[PDB]
Amino acid sequence: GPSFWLGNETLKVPLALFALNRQRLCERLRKNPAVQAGSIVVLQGGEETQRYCTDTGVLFRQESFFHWAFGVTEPGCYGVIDVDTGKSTLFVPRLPASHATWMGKIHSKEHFKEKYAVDDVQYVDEIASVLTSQKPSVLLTLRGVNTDSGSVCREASFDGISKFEVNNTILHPEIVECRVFKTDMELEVLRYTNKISSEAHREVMKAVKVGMKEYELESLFEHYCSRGGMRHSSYTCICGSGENSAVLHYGHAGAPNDRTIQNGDMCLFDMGGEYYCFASDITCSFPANGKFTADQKAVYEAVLRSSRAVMGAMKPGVWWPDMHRLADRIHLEELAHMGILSGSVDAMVQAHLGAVFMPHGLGHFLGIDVHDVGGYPEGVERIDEPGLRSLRTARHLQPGMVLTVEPGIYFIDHLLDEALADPARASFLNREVLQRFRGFGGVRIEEDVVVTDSGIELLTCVPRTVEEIEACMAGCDK
Amino acid sequence: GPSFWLGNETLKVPLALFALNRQRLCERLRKNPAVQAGSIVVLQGGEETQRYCTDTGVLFRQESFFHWAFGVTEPGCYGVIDVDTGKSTLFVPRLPASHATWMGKIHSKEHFKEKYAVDDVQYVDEIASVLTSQKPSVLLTLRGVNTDSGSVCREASFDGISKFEVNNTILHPEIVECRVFKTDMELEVLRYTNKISSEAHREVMKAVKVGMKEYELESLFEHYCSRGGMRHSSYTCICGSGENSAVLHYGHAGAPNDRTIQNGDMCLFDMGGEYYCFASDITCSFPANGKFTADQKAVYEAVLRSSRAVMGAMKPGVWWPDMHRLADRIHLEELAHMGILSGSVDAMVQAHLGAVFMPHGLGHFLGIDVHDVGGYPEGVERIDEPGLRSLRTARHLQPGMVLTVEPGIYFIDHLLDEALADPARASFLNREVLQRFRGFGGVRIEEDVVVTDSGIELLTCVPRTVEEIEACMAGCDKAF
Ligand code: PRO
Ligand code: PRO
Ligand SMILES: [Cl-]
Ligand SMILES: [Mn+2]
Ligand SMILES: [Mn+2]
Ligand SMILES: [Mn+2]
Ligand SMILES: [Mn+2]
Ligand code: NA
Ligand code: NA
Ligand SMILES: [O-]
Ligand SMILES: [O-]
Repeated sequence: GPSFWLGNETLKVPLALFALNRQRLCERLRKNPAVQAGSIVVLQGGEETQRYCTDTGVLFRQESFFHWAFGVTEPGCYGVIDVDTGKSTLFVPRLPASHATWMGKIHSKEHFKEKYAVDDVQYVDEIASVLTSQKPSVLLTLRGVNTDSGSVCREASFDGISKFEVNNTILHPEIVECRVFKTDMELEVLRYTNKISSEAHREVMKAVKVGMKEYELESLFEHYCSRGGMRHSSYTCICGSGENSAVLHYGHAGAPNDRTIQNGDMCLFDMGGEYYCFASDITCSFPANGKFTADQKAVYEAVLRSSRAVMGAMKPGVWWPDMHRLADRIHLEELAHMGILSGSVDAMVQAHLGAVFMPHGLGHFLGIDVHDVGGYPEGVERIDEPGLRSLRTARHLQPGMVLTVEPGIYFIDHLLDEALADPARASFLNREVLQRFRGFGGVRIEEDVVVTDSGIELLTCVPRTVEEIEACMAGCDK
Repeated sequence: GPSFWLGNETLKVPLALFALNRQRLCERLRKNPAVQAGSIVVLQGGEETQRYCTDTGVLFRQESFFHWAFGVTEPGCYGVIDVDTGKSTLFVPRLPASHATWMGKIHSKEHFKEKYAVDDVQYVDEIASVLTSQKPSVLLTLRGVNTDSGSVCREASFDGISKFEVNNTILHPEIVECRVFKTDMELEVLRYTNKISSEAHREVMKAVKVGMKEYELESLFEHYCSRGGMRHSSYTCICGSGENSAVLHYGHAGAPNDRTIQNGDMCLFDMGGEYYCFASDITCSFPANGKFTADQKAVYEAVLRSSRAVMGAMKPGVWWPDMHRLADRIHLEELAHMGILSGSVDAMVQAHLGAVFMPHGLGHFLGIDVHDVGGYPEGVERIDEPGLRSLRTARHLQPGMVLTVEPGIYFIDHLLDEALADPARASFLNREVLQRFRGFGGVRIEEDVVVTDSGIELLTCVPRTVEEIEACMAGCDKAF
């Protein structure tokens, strides 16, 4: 069948990928006792937007659930799926003649049917008439809460929908659950996004020089990715140098990658391109001047140790919060070896000291969204403890899940000062040694992995050992 | 005073630029007989957004009026200006402690006061109390219609605003009129955006090779611009090759710069970086293989002729629609000299034949928005004729306006076929020559210019003659 392709060496993505997702969704819905015979899933695609009140167009990126189900890149569409038969219908805008002048060819409905390999295509203005003819029992629409943003998903609406029976509770948990488990076709796309993003990270490590602005490396990364067919990034590039490497989502408008990289700084670059709305998320940490100091090597190798320990322990049935605590324990052991900490590591763990150094979650589901859906389905509770409460899932691992593994150690003044004021934590901290690390920034090492039947598959391929990184930055051939 | 600067060779932009805009707005409002003593301008800044229901953040770019007045890059702010005194107060978010971990330093109010050179800084949740204490007569808020999008500007609102008298009609036309006329400080920024975008266009012409995808050149352009501190483009890059060069806003999600460039194609690349929310908009047209054919040279030089004629005629007092008609006439003359058209050019103009080949407006105001505000203030009407109806302004030129000059000639099948079906237009077209230009695409030559006291200043600096373009594509130093 047809494939999405941007030519050159970009990945050909079969539209069969989305057909399989529709089939999988129907199979889940058919097993749901609340689902009535003759139900139709109704999804509404994203629409074109502009900046504020201006006519400045924003490049359109499809809504993630709609993309998962249909792979459609055009704005203004709807898509429906008959649950009992799996039959798919795409609804496309009926365009005015002037579109031909300003926007491009006015494709026929048959063109879209062949392009997307759906069973039928109709115009958007006919959706009520078409659905009416199908005599559905109920329309299943999308409404639920995203557990990372707290936002409510926007349910489909069209002129005349009030004449139908509509259910907006059944679908969301079911389609979320399908998205949690990646098909082999989806994994192929995630291997490509990781390949290109990994290559771009390597080019960035080779290019970094003292005196550059952080945004120069954002620029280079996005150039490499967009040359590889990625018009979008998965999230705003985080290019933190020096003390900014301790700022977890650095790079947003309020802190816009505008610092000059100085000799002796650590760099923490968290960047990932997006291909056909599939994410990647990779973090590389390294010295700006290409040579780890003793202190930098010690912190860096501590995070390398926890990274490797977590990846090695991951397999079906492992509880993700246990991986987070494993990383905590390793960091505390290493910080104790360094002399930053003293005492019983068991006692440090009881006092939640790990969270002073890693305040974020160990890692998260990744897919069509970088912080992918389904981390906290009904029955899965957030753990109300430092560090763990920031975990984006408390689930047990199963084959087909895709996770980031991103331990880090940071020296964050307000967390350190808090710990130093607390007699339950202060006795573990050696102020005279810690002082040397004030302003160090931080290290994060982030890999993307897939859970397999017996372990994991690593998607990411960047230099990771101190020797590998220094060789890469020194411009060595291999 | 303080400046916005992204280091290296980027432009230092004094925050005095925005103080001058606030002063100009106050001066204009003080002269407005309907403005009450003790009025305060109240603007609401943009807020950060995410993709749909996800937590995927969208890089925040400030709302344009708020930017014009304050230059503030942070989301979630408000800004007020006392009309009678000119005193400015910025309201910033009161951030949670966790911001320090995830987002960065929690800057003090004094930090923002020094950064933006405003008179006072307060937290946003205190806006009702602060304004109550100042005892304003009226709050002047922003509401009006953008004449390019048809959208209504978002009026400021805050909890407790219902306790104040609010006027939402006075401000919009006045602040729009201030934006229409660029200060010398604003022109410095527009010169920088044009410099970097021009250089990026030159790099693209030097790099293009037959066999590339259009999006590879979009990628190169944005790389050059972002290396120069332009994190955003002014609009989505239009990289049309072959027949796609006849599609005016090609490059959007539905037609995403995904064609392979072929030998013999013309390229039409309309791209412009944005620096600190100031736009650029430049179009370069050239042969993909670096050598104009005779047919390509003829079409290209027709548009070069109208470009230069319009630039030569522009000065204060000139009616912009007259410039559009001048370009139409030149295109028709040259298409006749090429043998594509025959008969009386005067008759062709009466039949609106120019619009078949240039269906869009000659050019538009440019500023903080690429299609800048104020093209159609009250009393200025849109002309209901082919081509002219797409003009984004029907104003007379005055010093300080910034305009694009962007004539083009395209071979658009449904427009050509309409003309051939119309007895009033069909006889002018010579099908035996025209057939050769089906699928040609088109040529557009777009310069950014400033209206001066007596003429124009050209901002754009790219190769324009056939000889200059072929030299650029052959890798010649720009000085040559
Ligand atoms: O937001 C998160 O979960 C991870 C933590 C480090 C940056 N991204
Ligand atoms: O929208 C406009 O007015 C111009 C016409 C060509 C592309 N941009
Ligand atoms: Cl013809
Ligand atoms: Mn990351
Ligand atoms: Mn991540
Ligand atoms: Mn343009
Ligand atoms: Mn333009
Ligand atoms: Na293992
Ligand atoms: Na070239
Ligand atoms: O991350
Ligand atoms: O343009």
